[PDB]
Amino acid sequence: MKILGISGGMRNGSNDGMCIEALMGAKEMGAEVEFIQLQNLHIEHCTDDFDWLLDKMLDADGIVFSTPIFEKGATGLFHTITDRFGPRMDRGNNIIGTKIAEETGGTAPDPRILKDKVISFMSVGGSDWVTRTQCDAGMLALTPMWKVIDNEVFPWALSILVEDERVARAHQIGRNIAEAAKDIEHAQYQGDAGVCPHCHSRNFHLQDGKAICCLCGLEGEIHNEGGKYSFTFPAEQLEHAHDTLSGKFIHGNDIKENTGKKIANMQTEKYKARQAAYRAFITATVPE
Ligand SMILES: Cc1cc2nc3c(=O)[nH]c(=O)nc-3n(C[C@H](O)[C@H](O)[C@H](O)COP(=O)(O)O)c2cc1C
Repeated sequence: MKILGISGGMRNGSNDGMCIEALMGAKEMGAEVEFIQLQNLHIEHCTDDFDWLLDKMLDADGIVFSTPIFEKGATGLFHTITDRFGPRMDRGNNIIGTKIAEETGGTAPDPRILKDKVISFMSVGGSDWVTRTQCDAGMLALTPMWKVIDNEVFPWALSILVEDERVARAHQIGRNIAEAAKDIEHAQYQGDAGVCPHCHSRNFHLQDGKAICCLCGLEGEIHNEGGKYSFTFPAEQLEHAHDTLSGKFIHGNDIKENTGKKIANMQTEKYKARQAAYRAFITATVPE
């Protein structure tokens, strides 16, 4: 079993340490380990070393990703990696694509891409402003439907490398990812049970008559049973959940239909006239 550790913090900072401590626990379980420090990489925003990074992640049986917390969420770079997983790693599209390829004599895309995989996350912050990072982390796994093992948040963690019990927790997380990768099929989630019984998320978008889980997108109802929160949903919503094949197939077909509508709409005179007036009204300002 091959475990990859990734750190999005500063070189030789706390995320590196927690990540490496997780790698140590993974080796204790018998894993070969590798470490990638993202500050050594050049990665552009979704409109360069990304393909290299992706190849490394695809060669790993399990992944431990440690990210700083920026504004109560993961770093911009973590969000960029998530943006850029979209067109290459979506499990629905990759199943569709290799099916069309096999049936039309096309070229079989990369086998590694559809391989099952386990991943764990650690979010390390300076304070208690930490309420969005675990959902950001889940977002990265959601696209390829990698199986999350741990998804841990460390608040008040500037001095975490002298906090022995919290370092021991990174070590255990590394043991977990290693065991999980031994038998990916029977690997089991080890994290907080959360509120969403399906997602494990604690993040919700709330409107009248509809509570939406911010990770998996199930639409249902939030209950306050004396301060304890719970989340229910009609079972049929499971077909639409954003982290299932069924939900991804639906989502992708909606994108295809709506993209087709747009291409045709771009031919209309209404579209062309409005666009021409935008171009004539103003020119974009750029730095000299
Ligand atoms: C721009 C910026 C925003 C940050 N926002 C938060 C935050 O919202 N909550 C929090 O706990 N820490 C925040 N921090 C502190 C970082 O999480 C902290 O510096 C990081 O975990 C250090 O890790 P490193 O040692 O690996 O680099 C922020 C830091 C920076 C630079």
